[PDB]
Amino acid sequence: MAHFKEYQVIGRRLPTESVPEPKLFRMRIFASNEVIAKSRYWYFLQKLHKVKKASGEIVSINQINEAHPTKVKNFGVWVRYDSRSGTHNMYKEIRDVSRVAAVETLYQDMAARHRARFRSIHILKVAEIEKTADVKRQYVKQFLTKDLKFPLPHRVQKSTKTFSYKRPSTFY
Amino acid sequence: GIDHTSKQHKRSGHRTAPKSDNVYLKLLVKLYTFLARRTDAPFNKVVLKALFLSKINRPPVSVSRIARALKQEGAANKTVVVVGTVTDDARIFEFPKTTVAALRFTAGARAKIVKAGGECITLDQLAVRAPKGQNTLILRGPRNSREAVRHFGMGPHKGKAPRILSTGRKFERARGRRRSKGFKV
Amino acid sequence: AKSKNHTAHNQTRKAHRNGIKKPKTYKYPSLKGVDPKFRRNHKHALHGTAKALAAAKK
Amino acid sequence: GKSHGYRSRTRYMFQRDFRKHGAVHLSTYLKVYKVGDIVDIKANGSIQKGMPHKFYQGKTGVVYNVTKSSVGVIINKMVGNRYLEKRLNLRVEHIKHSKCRQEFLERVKANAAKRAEAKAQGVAVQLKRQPAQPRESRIVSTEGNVPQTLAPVPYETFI
Amino acid sequence: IIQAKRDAKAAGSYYVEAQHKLVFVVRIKGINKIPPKPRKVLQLLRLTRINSGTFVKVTKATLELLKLIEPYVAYGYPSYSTIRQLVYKRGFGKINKQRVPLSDNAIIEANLGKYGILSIDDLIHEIITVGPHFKQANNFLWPFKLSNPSGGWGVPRKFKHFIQGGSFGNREEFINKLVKSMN
RNA sequence: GGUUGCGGCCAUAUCUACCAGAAAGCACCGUUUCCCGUCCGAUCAACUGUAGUUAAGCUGGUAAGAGCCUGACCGAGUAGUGUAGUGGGUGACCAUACGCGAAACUCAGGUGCUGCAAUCU
RNA sequence: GCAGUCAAGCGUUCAUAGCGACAUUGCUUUUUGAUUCUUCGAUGUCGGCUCUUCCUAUCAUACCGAAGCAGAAUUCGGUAA
RNA sequence: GAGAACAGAAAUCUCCAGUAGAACAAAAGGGUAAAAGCCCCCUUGAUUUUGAUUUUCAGUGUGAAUACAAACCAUGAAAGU
RNA sequence: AAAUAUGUAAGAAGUCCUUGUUACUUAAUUGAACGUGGACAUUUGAAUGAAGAGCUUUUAGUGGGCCAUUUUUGGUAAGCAGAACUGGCGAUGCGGGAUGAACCGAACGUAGAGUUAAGGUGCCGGAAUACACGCUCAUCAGACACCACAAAAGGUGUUAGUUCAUCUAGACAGCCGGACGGUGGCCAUGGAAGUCGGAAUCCGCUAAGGAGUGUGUAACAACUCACCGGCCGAAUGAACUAGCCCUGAAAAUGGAUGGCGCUCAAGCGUGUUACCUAUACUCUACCGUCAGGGUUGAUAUGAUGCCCUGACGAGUAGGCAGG
RNA sequence: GGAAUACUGCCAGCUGGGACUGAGGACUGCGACGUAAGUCAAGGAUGCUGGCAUAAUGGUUAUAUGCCGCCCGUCUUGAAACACGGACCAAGGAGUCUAACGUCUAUGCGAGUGUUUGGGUGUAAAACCCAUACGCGUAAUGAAAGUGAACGUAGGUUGGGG
RNA sequence: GAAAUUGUUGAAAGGGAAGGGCAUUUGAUCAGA
Ligand SMILES: [K+]
Ligand SMILES: [Mg+2]
Ligand SMILES: [Mg+2]
Ligand SMILES: [Mg+2]
Ligand SMILES: [Mg+2]
Ligand SMILES: [Mg+2]
Ligand SMILES: [Mg+2]
Ligand SMILES: [Mg+2]
Ligand SMILES: [Mg+2]
Ligand SMILES: [Mg+2]
Ligand SMILES: [Mg+2]
Ligand SMILES: [Mg+2]
Ligand SMILES: [Mg+2]
Ligand SMILES: [Mg+2]
Ligand SMILES: [Mg+2]
Ligand SMILES: [Mg+2]
Ligand SMILES: [Mg+2]
Ligand SMILES: [Mg+2]
Ligand SMILES: [Mg+2]
Ligand SMILES: [Mg+2]
Ligand SMILES: [Mg+2]
Ligand SMILES: [Mg+2]
Ligand SMILES: [Mg+2]
Ligand SMILES: [Mg+2]
Ligand SMILES: [Mg+2]
Ligand SMILES: [Mg+2]
Ligand SMILES: [Mg+2]
Ligand SMILES: [Mg+2]
Ligand SMILES: [Mg+2]
Ligand SMILES: [Mg+2]
Ligand SMILES: [Mg+2]
Ligand SMILES: [Mg+2]
Ligand SMILES: [Mg+2]
Ligand SMILES: [Mg+2]
Ligand SMILES: [Mg+2]
Ligand SMILES: [Mg+2]
Ligand SMILES: [Mg+2]
Ligand SMILES: [Mg+2]
Ligand SMILES: [Mg+2]
Ligand SMILES: [Mg+2]
Repeated sequence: MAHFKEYQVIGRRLPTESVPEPKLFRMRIFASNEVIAKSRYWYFLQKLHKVKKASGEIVSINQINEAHPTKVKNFGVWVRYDSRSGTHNMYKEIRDVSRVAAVETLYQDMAARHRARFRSIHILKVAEIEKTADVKRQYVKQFLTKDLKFPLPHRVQKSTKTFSYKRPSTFY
Repeated sequence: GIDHTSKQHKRSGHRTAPKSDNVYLKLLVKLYTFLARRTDAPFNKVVLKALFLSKINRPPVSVSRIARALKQEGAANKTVVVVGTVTDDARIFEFPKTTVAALRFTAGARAKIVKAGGECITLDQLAVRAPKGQNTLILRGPRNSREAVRHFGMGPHKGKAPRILSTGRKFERARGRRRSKGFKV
Repeated sequence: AKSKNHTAHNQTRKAHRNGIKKPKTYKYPSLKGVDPKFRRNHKHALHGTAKALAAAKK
Repeated sequence: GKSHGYRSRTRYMFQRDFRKHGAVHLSTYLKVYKVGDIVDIKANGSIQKGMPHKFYQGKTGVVYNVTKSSVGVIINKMVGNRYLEKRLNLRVEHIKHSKCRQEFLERVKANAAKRAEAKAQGVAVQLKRQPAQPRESRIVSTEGNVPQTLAPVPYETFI
Repeated sequence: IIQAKRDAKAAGSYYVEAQHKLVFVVRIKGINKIPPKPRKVLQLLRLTRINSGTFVKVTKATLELLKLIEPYVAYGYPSYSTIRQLVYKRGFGKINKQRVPLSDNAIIEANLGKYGILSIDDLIHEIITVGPHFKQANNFLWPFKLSNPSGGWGVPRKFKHFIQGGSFGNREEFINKLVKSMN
């Protein structure tokens, strides 16, 4: 729904006299802020366990920063989404420097290719593929060849002015 | 836009001056406006309000009513204040000596009070004697005794005096007024 | 020509303009439907209580 | 044509609470009703005399009269834009004592006791009920309770 | 609070901060086409005009009111800075109801001094810490008449929930930024 | 603790199939002059408490018993549903947000409790 | 009224050259209904004659594809008014 | 369901099971099992007086109904009805 | 057996203690009702609000309604006909939806400034030919809810996925070689040899071959394929799923994403900012209305006056007031 | 292991530019600074300066330009309507008066009230004056015959302004 | 000796109506200190 941050959200299923110290369930939620993070936490906990916001509590919320924000990684992403006619599971691969950037790319890509809005997508799993040759999508694999170089043909520079006096060039 | 919780520009619904154009009544209202503003006297405030009242809201107070009010325990020496007309009553035979301040006195009422040995004063004389309404006793006539009142709220099983011009047999007494003709009320 | 038959449309708005009024509770409510035997004896009990309370001022 | 009888549309309302048909138990008749008692009306379909109209099913009122087998109940019926006083003559099988005020009476007694013990022990009253307050801070331990990480489950049909 | 959080983390526990006792609620919806129950709740919270705001002491009885009026209000947890700026700039008191600006501490003392509130900072304190006389101090405060936000609402459409990219509902800590831009 | 008389709640008390029951009580059981009622002293009435019996009633126990009752993060926060959007979808319908929240199912447990009076190994 | 989709069958064999049951999706407003929104201080109410234009769901003419097209004739279909 | 001459599917006699699967004037719904059903006994409360109340409702009328009061009765051992 | 909706209660007309009346009631000063006297005001017993609350009289107009979401009945359906709750229109302008009674936003005294709503920012036209990731090329592209339509069924168009398979012990495609024997397998048939049919789906040689995938004959024959090999050398096949696009897709004057026009968009999905502007919001001024107040202590003539303070201002039918 | 920085939030931190506004009209207040005097940005604009001294500003009017603006009245759920009336203008043109009444208000008198049928009188339809009646009210109720309003401090209880 | 309607003169505007609102240019005209 915006530029994403990843939050660990831990909730409780609030204690009673019968059950003190309940079982402290945790989730990694990609959300643009903490209100949405906690909302998504309760949404998925209600999908998983007999609990709701009114019968539980948020024990903790903590943003998780990328441990290595400046190393390029290949992420495998497993999602579950609703199409116009059904629900489907999908696996994709995204090359980027952080989980939040990978997830933002994934949401953009789901919207672009499957018209799957945010509300229709569940992030099942995001995991860095530590070993290349376990990358199984060609659109990522092509970026892992040795000494990868490519030109950027047909450069289009934007003019600051309405009129130009030169009949410009697209060389690069 | 504002979601008004009440009627906007609603008038208070109370008189702030007499409808009367009596210049003397307006002078009394001026005096008691001054007093009510600058005395902190509940008596002065209620007398100022009473000076605005219409005629049917100022029912006459009879000397009988005054005598009963004075027979009240401890009231025998209080000055009786009637914002309205004091009327005479021949049904009483022993009127007490008292001071009565009233807007108007009937000839017979003034005569009875003075013959009993009291005084009939005006409301400005009352204001001079008791600017805070000391030792006063405000009397009010029987408002809900007007002939018009007995027709108010007419309806089935109300018992409220139909509006009628001629009374007697043949005049609104047969069907709807007895069980032998259809039903009763 | 047929017309509309019935609707409660606007009725609650009309009723709430002057508001639904609670019926002005009173102490000493009327004894209208009360058992006439109880009422007959209550009159005598009250007359006796009044006489006693009057005589009790000596 | 249309049909609005006295017991129209009462088919389920006046039924006998399945496997609770038959004779009315004796506590219903052993109950004692005084003028001023607050009663809930629930018609017993097996007692066709002294039966309330369907409007008064689930209504709560005040006993104003007591007769041989019945009580007079005062209900405030909403008609038009105001309330009208209705006086029903209901047999005791159609009314029960209301517990809408037992909590109030118990609070009254506890409040008197607390006020007495307070003006005997010190100075504090706190006699007004309070709404459920926001929770206070707490420390939640992980000893034996290390957080388990859940993830959304993939779709499947299991049909 | 900071030290308790650090100590719980150092002890391997989680410090669950206390639930918020005070909310600020701003009516973000106009006065047309409001269903009767939300409209009555708005009138009882004194939000009778768009961009009017009030402080609400959080209980069950008031949380169930906020629940009803959620699509018409943005609310959240006000900070001390937000409350202080609200009372300083847009603080008005009810004296013969007379919407009197809180320009001097004498007015606050004359109307709330019987509760121990002698100054505008006494009032702010009784608001931020929900004191024994919060009801009287908050009712003495005239509903705050805020402007539209100065940098916009931050969203293209206001009338979906804050969680769904809109403006209404609980925006818990971002109410401070919204109210600061509205003040 | 058993039993009777009167009971309260009216199955955790009911139903089916077996087994056990000391004391007392209850019961079956014996009789037909009287009161009474019957086609029939079977029921009902009366008399005896004597001739007999725990066979039955009754009480309790047993049963991976039927039913019933209780509870549950069991199913299920599912179905449904209040509120919201210039959400999706041609539509049928659906997703999401803020709330409320079943029934079936599954499992575990249980199988009358008790008031007044009298009486009893 | 016109047109699709599926394809059990017809077509000596062969589902689809040409057809096509049981179903099912549509389109059109040259049928007739349904409605009563406009017109009852009045829009002249059948048909024909005359004349112009428009549509294409094409009868013919042009050029074509298909056939259970040898020729001839015909049939199905495309661009086409 | 199990039995008894004529007598069988239907006659009358007997036992067992039987929560109502019958009956209660009529339409339907509700209600009812030592009864509200069936049979028997006695009866006229289907009476008198004039109020209150509920539904329809304007809180008018009419119809119907509810609970009392004041009498006279019926029934039952009685409470009661 | 919900959700929503709904009755009642949350106190001084209360609670507790004692004891007077009665012709009612009890076996009974038993009880019932009403009292006398005595005790209990910081929270007098939840929350929030309260331009106050209560009460009365008297009259106008109206008594054709319609629309939207949701619930819902009849009907194939309807801009149809009928109900429920709410909100609207009527009775209402204003910004937006080009246009439009009802939709969105917001309701209106006269002005100024600022900020916004909904909606927009290529040009018309105020406002980024903004930024970012993708998708789409339509010889009928598409382009913002109400709303001014399109479906089933299809497409090696293109994109992204799911699952199952083959593959250096050599896969797919391609070219070439083999594709037999028992055997004219059994039955029938007028004839039927793998191939008009029913049934049986065997065995050997086998690297491999179906009692046969098709063409063919009257039956033959003869070609051909499953199946296995030769060549090549790294990937490949099948069935599904759903995005955009295309086919499906035919009407009458010439015409409508509003127009122009737009194709790494000015289209579609999504994300982030900046910006534009309503009679809305904020502040101020002025007009009026209402409310609360001050001021008869004098020269002082407008106390129905003068003055202070706060709030408000839509309007048909209609009422009233001041002119 | 030690930092930095981002992000978010706070400051009764400092400070530059731009726009609109200047209501009020002796003093009174709350403050600030100052040792105190006094001063101040503290209950609303002052100071300095220039040009003009009239069509210059402004008003009015015609026109032009930008954007907007359907024909009123009427019935109607809905009118600019392809609904009706209206070619134009002047003058006329439609809730009146009366008998009897309801509510409310003003006035006079008040258990009474109403002089004006009539009489007297007059400066002559005026004004002024007046007897007896009569009307309404002071008593209701019943079909009627008829009867007819204090147990009491004209009652008790609860609330009740003063 | 009004208006409708009309002549003349003067002024002004005028691509399939005219009229109107806000604002200002221009021309004409004018009060106030
Ligand atoms: K016509
Ligand atoms: Mg009608
Ligand atoms: Mg029920
Ligand atoms: Mg800005
Ligand atoms: Mg917006
Ligand atoms: Mg025997
Ligand atoms: Mg016997
Ligand atoms: Mg035995
Ligand atoms: Mg069992
Ligand atoms: Mg909406
Ligand atoms: Mg119609
Ligand atoms: Mg004509
Ligand atoms: Mg014509
Ligand atoms: Mg064609
Ligand atoms: Mg019986
Ligand atoms: Mg009837
Ligand atoms: Mg009409
Ligand atoms: Mg109308
Ligand atoms: Mg509107
Ligand atoms: Mg449009
Ligand atoms: Mg522009
Ligand atoms: Mg499709
Ligand atoms: Mg052959
Ligand atoms: Mg298309
Ligand atoms: Mg555009
Ligand atoms: Mg986009
Ligand atoms: Mg403005
Ligand atoms: Mg005033
Ligand atoms: Mg107005
Ligand atoms: Mg910063
Ligand atoms: Mg000028
Ligand atoms: Mg226009
Ligand atoms: Mg019409
Ligand atoms: Mg019109
Ligand atoms: Mg038309
Ligand atoms: Mg006409
Ligand atoms: Mg005409
Ligand atoms: Mg005229
Ligand atoms: Mg002349
Ligand atoms: Mg002329």
